[PDB]
Amino acid sequence: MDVNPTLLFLKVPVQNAISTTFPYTGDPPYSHGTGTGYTMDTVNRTHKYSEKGKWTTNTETGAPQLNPIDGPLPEDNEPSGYAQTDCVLEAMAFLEESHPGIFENSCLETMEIVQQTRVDKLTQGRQTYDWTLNRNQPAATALANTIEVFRSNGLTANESGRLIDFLKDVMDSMDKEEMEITTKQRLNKRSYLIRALTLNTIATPGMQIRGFVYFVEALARSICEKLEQSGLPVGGNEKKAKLANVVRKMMTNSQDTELSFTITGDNTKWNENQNPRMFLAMITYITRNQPEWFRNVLSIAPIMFSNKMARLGKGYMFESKSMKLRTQVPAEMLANIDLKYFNKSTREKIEKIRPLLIDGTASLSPGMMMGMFNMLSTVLGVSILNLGQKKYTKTTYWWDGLQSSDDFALIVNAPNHEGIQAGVDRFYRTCKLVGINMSKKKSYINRTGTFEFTSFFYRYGFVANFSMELPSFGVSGINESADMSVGVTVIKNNMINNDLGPATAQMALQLFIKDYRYTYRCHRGDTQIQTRRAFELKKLWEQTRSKAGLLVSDGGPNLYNIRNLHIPEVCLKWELMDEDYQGRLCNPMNPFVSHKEEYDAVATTHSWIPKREQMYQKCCNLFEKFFPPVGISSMVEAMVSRARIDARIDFESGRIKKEEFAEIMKICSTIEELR
Amino acid sequence: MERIKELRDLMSQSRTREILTKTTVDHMAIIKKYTSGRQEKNPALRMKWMMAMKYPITADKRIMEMIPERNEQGQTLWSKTNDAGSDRVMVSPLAVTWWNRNGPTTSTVHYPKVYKTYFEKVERL
Amino acid sequence: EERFEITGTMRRLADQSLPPNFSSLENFRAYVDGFEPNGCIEGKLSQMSKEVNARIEPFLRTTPRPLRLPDGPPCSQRSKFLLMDALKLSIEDPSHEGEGIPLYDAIKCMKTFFGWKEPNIIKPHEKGINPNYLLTWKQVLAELQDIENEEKIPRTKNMKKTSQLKWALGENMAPEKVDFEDCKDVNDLKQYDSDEPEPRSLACWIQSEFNKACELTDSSWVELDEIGEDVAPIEHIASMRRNYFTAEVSHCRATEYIMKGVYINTALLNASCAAMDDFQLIPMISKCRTKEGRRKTNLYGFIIKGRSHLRNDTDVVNFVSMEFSLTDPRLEPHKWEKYCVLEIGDMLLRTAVGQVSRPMFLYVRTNGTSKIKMKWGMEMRRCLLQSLQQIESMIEAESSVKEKDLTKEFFENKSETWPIGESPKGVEEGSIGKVCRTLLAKSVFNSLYASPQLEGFSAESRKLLLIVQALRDNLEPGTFDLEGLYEAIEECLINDPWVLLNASWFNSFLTHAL
Ligand SMILES: [Mg+2]
Repeated sequence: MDVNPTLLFLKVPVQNAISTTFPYTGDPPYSHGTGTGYTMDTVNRTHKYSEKGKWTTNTETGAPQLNPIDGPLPEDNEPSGYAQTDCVLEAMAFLEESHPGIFENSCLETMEIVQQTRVDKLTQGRQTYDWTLNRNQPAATALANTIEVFRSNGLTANESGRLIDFLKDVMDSMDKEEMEITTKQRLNKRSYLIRALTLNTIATPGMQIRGFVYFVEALARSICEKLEQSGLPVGGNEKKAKLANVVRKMMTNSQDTELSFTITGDNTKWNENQNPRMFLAMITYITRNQPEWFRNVLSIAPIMFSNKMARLGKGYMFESKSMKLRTQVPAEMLANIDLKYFNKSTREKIEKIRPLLIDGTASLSPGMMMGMFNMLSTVLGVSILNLGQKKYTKTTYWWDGLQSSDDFALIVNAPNHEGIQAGVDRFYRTCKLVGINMSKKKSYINRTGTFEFTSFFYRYGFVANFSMELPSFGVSGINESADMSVGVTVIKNNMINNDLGPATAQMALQLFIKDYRYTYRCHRGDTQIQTRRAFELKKLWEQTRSKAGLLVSDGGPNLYNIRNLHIPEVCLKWELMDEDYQGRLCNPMNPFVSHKEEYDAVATTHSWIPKREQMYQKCCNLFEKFFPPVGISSMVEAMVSRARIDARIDFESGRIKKEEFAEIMKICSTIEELR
Repeated sequence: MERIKELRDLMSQSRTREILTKTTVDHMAIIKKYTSGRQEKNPALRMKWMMAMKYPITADKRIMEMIPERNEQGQTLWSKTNDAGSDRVMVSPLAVTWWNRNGPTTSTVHYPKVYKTYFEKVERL
Repeated sequence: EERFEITGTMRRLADQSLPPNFSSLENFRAYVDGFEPNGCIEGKLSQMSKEVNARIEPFLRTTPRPLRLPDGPPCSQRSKFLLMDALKLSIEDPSHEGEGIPLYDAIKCMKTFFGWKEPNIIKPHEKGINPNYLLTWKQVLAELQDIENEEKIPRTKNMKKTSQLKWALGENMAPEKVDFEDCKDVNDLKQYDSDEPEPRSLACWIQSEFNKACELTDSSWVELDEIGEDVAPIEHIASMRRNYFTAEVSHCRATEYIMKGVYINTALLNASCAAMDDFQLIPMISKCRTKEGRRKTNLYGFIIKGRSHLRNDTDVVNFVSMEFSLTDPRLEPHKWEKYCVLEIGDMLLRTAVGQVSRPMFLYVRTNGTSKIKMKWGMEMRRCLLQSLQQIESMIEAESSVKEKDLTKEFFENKSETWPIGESPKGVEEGSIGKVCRTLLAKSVFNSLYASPQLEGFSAESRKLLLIVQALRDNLEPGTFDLEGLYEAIEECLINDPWVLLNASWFNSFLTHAL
């Protein structure tokens, strides 16, 4: 008998055991696909979908820039960047009609935000391009570097605190012809501007551009918040509802005759198509009848993205067979380089992009880099779902559904089959007019009752229950006291938010405790396992009357289960503790705590702090010149002692003269007089 | 000739001077160990890495007056080692357990009322 | 009154970042400000080509064809350590419980075997210096006896940097970086040719390897820590699910592979950061309680580590992997492409047929790994969670329809049998226990043979499955570019034996599913 797990689906429906079709559950050990060759394919394909549009030369950048929008309608089904301003605004107009006040009100709440928001906020985030040192770096370090330049150049408004003032400096920085940083390093206005508008490897953006992207997504949030169809930014179980709602809406009205089909949606090349200029058109229509200052700050992000440049990482690696060499050609001089070094597939990719290549960066006016305007792009998506109401269709077919960035789910109703087919086409084509290209490959359609949306698999009213990304249920590496609280908190939170099943949480708890005890050598007192702590913990175990009192870090039993996980361990076991044990555990005269004034922990002896240069390496390398020594002796008097021994052994065997022996003994007494 | 002339150069810089006269040959391996776990950058390992060491935990120097140097089995509980900022010393997790079985007992009647915010989660269950 | 302004360099960008026709942000602003809708969409819909459509090819029981698996020479074993072929020298270590010293655990195991032959090569590595693989094994045996020469016995062993080891670990095979200003013109200098990975055909062994993964052993391979007494009703149901599963998975081979994963990758990472520039010997150890229940240590073989000055998570550690086996490499040589197998001694095996003398082999191969791939192997216990959650999620789901928890029925109805296999007669069902181990093996192999090819095939095939499910639900399923979906699935089927079996498993299902 040959085992084939997939044969389960002969008995179990696929939605029930969909859990078995996710191979990893966790980030795998490769995530390959971010080469220099991969960046140039994004740059090419971004232009290839948008290639009939108007080419302009940028005055400030001096960069070839494609503008596909208000361009020629597609006559094929290939992805089109050719959006239509009149269509977008109309979609956004009919949204504000269908949700009266949505924009005005959402602007009022965002005008509250933009002022109150602090520069502090900008330090939170992933890798960022640091234009100060022309490298990728941590977010907080990239800002410290950027304010250090803005401090050196007359741009001290950032040091007021609020973010809007840091932007005011970023604005004034563009107008300045010189840009100087004491690292003195000098950038002309053109070279500065390239780096201010750079995306570096898909690719992270500069610190200048990031500021504005927040306030836009902030506005895009307040909108999404007010829309039922938007699947962002709502929580775990809160979202499963939205799936139930949209079916229940389209299936209770539906009489005997009226058909209903759900299409499991996924949009193709989402980022490479829809153009920054279109987002500017959206923002300006939302912020009509609003103050100029608010209109402006929000307008800045799309503008920068329409003028942006994509750096091609580092470059390509070469290799000589016979000679046994290898060399790394950078991106900067990949334009001014010979093509006969490269292969057949790589040449064409460089020959296509070279027209766009300006100062070692490729101009990219159309499209975007992944997950940047997630929320705003969702508004646009919803505005097309919005146009499926009986009124806007003006036909016997109508539609509704759910959208979150590129993923969507669409329910089309009509009195007959041809009606459904029509309603689908009308959605598919209305989508093309705003740069949204449904993926024919990825997508499918079936009678309403089953579908997928954001990997929630709906089947006749039930969505399958499994966590799709489990976190490291191991130790957190703070100390005994904290890690327990964190680890137990991490599981509870993964049950309520991430839809983690109980039996799995119990085993998750077991594997944590196992790791916890191994890490901190704090195996239960009654067990026989040997560590350094085994003795101390057993002496405490024997001493202690009520052992259920003892914390896991004191060789106590694990009392946690589903119900407890919210309680801190110290509280949980508080009644069961011996008077003297508790007396010591919490005595804040103890030498381990320091202070005693998102995890909840009582301060005990377990709340301890573990241990935390070119001057350390210099001393260690010189020690190797002496020993290619006694344990208690210091470095200098085990170096000065080895010198006099080699001095008097090389004097006997006759290696150094009387002159070179007297010189060593003289210097060996100058080192001893500094000690 | 060149290596002993170089040692006189490093003892003229008063920062490199105070790493040569303080540090011992035994306590070079202990300085190098925990920097091999900072390359790991994953804190879960960095902890497992440190718990392997004899004395990973830091404490006030008053511990040396409070708990003994060795326990009944003759295990060393702390060491007179150099810590970064001040006159804190290095301590084995044995010492924490030792304290929790032989330490001084203060009266913990105020702890249900100091941590009331925490303790109230138990009352509902 | 807050006032933020666009001027200078920004205004010229603002004016250039508009639709065509508009030469001025203020001009455009005014267009939008005073915009009112005028059936612009309804209009441009009629203007657009009718060739731009989403016509629905209906998915019938006739439309889907079996996936096409590639042709080529048979696929090779690419796992770090041996799986079903692996062999272990075991000691019973009762009195000493808890974390010991691996070096000595190995030597103690080694000393239980008194059958070592003069080692000779049986099936060489076509693309390698085979005499070096033999010298390395002799060096291990040699340097292990040299510890019993040392005045004070060492914690770990560092192999002497011989020619054969320097070779195997790739020492001085990285060429020197030469500034392109200096080697400007070189007449054999081409880029790192990322060649089309030559396609391989699905061999039998991968299925054999997996069949053996689903089997039980005479050894508990996991011992999980305690848990709070059950109180709430959910806690009683939870513990029931867990324990029933934990019971049938306890002794499953897959779980041995999980432990082999953890111990080896753990020991390799600790060495990679401890003895950075030493060629450390790293014994391949696991532990289990016997069927009677005594703590038993196992030695599978050795790994010699290269230089490991690791800065990044991607940075590589070259290692050699000498692993004991009873399996003759001449039976399925296509498997052992990457391996040079020696014949290093004779075992006696007290089987059903009295006792039989068999030869002992040593599957030696060159190999590498990174902090990320080691961590991956160290976190392989998650396979247990992944496996339990699949079982737990099904129960949760099958219970929803009835409204009552089916935890008891599933596990206790010993008549209730799940389809999980095929045989010459046809589709065979098994126990819920067989399903647990089968689902565990899947999670483990998904880890062991983790590839981007798998990621892809998993994601794209999922769609085809869900479509087929809709066809079985009689929900009039329809596709938009079904030929496009197949091309995307088949694009993933190149040479990976695991992804190829999963595709064979699909075709196998798709025939019965209709
Ligand atoms: Mg989808």
